[PDB]
Amino acid sequence: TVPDRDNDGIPDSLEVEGYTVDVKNKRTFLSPWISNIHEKKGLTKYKSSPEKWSTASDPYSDFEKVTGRIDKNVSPEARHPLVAAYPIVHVDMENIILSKNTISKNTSTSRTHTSESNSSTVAIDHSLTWAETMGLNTADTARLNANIRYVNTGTAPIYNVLPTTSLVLGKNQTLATIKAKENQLSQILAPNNYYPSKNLAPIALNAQDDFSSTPITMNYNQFLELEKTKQLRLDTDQVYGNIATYNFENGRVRVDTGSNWSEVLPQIQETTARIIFNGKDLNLVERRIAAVNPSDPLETTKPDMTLKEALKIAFGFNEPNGNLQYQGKDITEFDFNFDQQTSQNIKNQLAELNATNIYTVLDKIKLNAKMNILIRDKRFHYDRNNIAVGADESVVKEAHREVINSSTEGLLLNIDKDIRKILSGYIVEIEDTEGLKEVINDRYDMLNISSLRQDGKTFIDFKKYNDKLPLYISNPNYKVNVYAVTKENTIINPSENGDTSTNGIKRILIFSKKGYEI
Amino acid sequence: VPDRDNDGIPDSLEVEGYTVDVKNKRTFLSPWISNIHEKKGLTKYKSSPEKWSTASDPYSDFEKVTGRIDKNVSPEARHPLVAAYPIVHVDMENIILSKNRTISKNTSTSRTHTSSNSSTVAIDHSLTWAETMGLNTADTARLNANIRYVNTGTAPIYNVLPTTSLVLGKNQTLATIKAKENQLSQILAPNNYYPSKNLAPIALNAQDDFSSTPITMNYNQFLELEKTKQLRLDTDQVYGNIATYNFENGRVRVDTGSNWSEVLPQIQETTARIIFNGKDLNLVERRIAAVNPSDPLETTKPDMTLKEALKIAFGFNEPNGNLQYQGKDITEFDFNFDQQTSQNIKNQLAELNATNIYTVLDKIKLNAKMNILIRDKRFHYDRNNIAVGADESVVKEAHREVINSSTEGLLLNIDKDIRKILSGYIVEIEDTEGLKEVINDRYDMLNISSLRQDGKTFIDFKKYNDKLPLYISNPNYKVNVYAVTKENTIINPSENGDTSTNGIKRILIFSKKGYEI
Ligand SMILES: [Ca+2]
Ligand SMILES: [Ca+2]
Ligand SMILES: [Ca+2]
Ligand SMILES: [Ca+2]
Repeated sequence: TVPDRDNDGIPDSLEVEGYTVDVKNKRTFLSPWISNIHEKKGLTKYKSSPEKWSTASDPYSDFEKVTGRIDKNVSPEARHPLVAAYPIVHVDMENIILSKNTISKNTSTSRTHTSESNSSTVAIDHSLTWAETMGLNTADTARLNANIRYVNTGTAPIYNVLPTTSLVLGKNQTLATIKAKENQLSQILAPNNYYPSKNLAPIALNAQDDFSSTPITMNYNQFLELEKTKQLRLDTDQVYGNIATYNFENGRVRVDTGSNWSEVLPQIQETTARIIFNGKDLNLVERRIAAVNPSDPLETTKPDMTLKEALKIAFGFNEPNGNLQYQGKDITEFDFNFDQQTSQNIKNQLAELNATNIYTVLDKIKLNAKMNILIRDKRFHYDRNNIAVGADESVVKEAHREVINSSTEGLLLNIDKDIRKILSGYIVEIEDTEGLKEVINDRYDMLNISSLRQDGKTFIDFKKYNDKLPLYISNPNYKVNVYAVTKENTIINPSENGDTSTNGIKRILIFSKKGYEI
Repeated sequence: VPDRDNDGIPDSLEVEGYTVDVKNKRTFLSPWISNIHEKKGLTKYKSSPEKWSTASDPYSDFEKVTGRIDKNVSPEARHPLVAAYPIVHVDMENIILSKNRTISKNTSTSRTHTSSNSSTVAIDHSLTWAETMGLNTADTARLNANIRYVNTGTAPIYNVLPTTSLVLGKNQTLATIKAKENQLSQILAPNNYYPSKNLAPIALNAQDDFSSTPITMNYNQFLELEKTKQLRLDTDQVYGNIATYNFENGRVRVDTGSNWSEVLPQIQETTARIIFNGKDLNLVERRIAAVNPSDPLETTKPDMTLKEALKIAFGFNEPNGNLQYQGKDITEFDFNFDQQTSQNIKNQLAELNATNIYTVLDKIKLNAKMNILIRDKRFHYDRNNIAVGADESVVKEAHREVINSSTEGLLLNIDKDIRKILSGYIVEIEDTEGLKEVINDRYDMLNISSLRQDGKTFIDFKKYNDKLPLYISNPNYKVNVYAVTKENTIINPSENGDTSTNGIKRILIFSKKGYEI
């Protein structure tokens, strides 16, 4: 006799008005919101669409979510019916091995995003000719082998199936594509996880795998483009598999063949506001929240969502002092970016709000469906793929204030883990009492001089590239300078005319002490 | 309560007028109330009480207006009188040529429509082809291009992908691309590209779908191609199965019972078709449910006037009771009809005793199978109804916004859509008496206008100079910039051996003295 239009578990009125799940005597109770009681217990005030089995358009009912009768791998924040539960899989390549039909360097992959499937970008180690180390003429062709592992940075787990990925050497130069492995992993890939696990062995990338008798080649021009722009791109799709559903009778999560991720994903993308936020580790985290779509009755059945409330339920912002903030960071320490559509909309709101600064009317900005929003730490500069590649000199400098130990063999400093993410290496030089300068590790591939102690502190080794001897300063009246190189300022390859000196580098003074001071 | 077509909405509501409205937070299918629904900015819906889908498409009248539908269906197809279906054509980004010393040029494609979906690519003419490749009378060139699929319709295709053949000349077919079956686990929604514009395109290698035989091209053929520098891409309508809405949990699952190849024919026989190039200058095709007198079941559909169609199919509105599209009055557009449709409207214009269709617009009845072509009057078009040029005044006005000018070039703010009928610019310097020294004086040295990431056009002088700024012997010498419309651009050397820009139709776009810059 109770109204349950969408036929989940929650009665209409409850969803529209506000509700919450509460355990009393070891038993759960789906109660309506009661400020007296539920506010003190610190439960969450949920609210969903009485006409949508899943407000977020995902394979989990608003009931299964809030109630916990769901696959335990669905991310916490996505237990809220306004937060979408779907997977986000991209490929992480750890290192490459090059050779002619040899060399090997480490590679850092980071997930990317541009204003327009999940794509990741690989950065190959430029520090310590490639063409020489291998013996390459304009007639030879190089082969490619790399180690990779799939990464789920979403809010839902995938099971039976694994995505298709392609390795791209430019704008479209596809070197090899990894087939959509049918069911070669009954093992699960859950949110914030690597397959294969970190403690296990990586996946070997050896050939465009439709016929294992054909390696990944790369003619001399291709190879050179790779050397020129030490970087590959991994474009992964959304060919995830079946969804694991909860059986109300025995509570078993089994991989249902009826529910498939490709039946759902399209709907999610069309009825949610996408927000990407790099507050945790400068990594781009993407979340989707359910927003009203004015021209859609069914989507107007969804609760009204404000930008401020989205940030709280999606990424974890809170107001300890009435002031909104992440982890000790006021919302002002971040930067909002929108596509044209959202841009105009937000502007039209700020218009009808008579407000000039969006940071004040944050709880008054309405999120619609299909909105794309980008929040990123205001301290850093960002590239094409929205990756932290630098910062202001006042920032980078300040990041090296704590000088633990000064030595003629190196420096021991305590550096923010945030800042050290944007540094490419260090440059050491000697400055005579009057004018004379002279770089020691004077190579683009020899900035590789900083080691990270597992006790938080960073160590800068001077004598690394200086023939294993400390600084022989025959005159204790000179200066010892240590500059820093940001990813954006760094050179990864000799210029047009094979120049390999720091002479052409933008550096930031970090440490400048005379000889009698060390 | 009657409901013959059995689609949730009752007979009377559909016949007389209804609207879906959200109350507290629930959808209510309400009978249209003149006063209280109008103020709320709601739309007055009508449909056929005897058609589960008035438009004949695979979505019920009820599903459409209630929002209980694959959210990938176009908004205007949310209205029961606007057909929801896919429109797939192939767009080629660039090709490269060689012999079984390789010319790699960029291409531009436009979906065409003359009196199955088809497009037309144009190969870049800007820097001999037959000589750059040592091609002999008994040689053969191989074709290698990059393409993606475009959905310009109002509904998504899912599993399947259309058969499509590349063609040189009138019927010289160089290659045909298979109709991949269920290999496409991705989605092609309306107004989208496949694959996305941040993933590599699709490769055009083999001439057939199985044999590893490259796309070949004999000598005479390669010449023909060099002479016209354009190819045709014909695509069929073999789309996949259809995504259906499950009321039980709201899941959109691809139904293997319902297939677009069973629906399209119906839509095509029960709708009036309107092509309108207003938005972006491209050919946008829409279908509206129109009455078919000979057909009872079809007479069951709401009467449709031309004026109303434009309102619900494209976005036309009446600010001052005057029909218009985003500022441009309805009078600024062409009306073209196939011989059938023409006669019909000529009749109605007699029974109304009017000679100007622009007046009696709201009294013009649309029937099923009508074909209408509405294009912006300001632009010049070709045989395929593609925007190929403009009136000088329009072209000039589009450049009248100079953000900056110097000796290196111009930084203008040109309409991103207008700049689709300009192949390039001719730069020249003028003597105080009248000498004319053209800087980039070659037919294939016109591509000096790039586009910045902030959407501002920049014309580069240093490009086809000596990579040096523009030097002027006298601050009184005028600096001229001309625009070259597609219709007026040359893609090959002239009769003699002339590659100069002398006989090119140029529109003046800039002309400030040396000291006025
Ligand atoms: Ca319910
Ligand atoms: Ca619900
Ligand atoms: Ca009915
Ligand atoms: Ca009906």
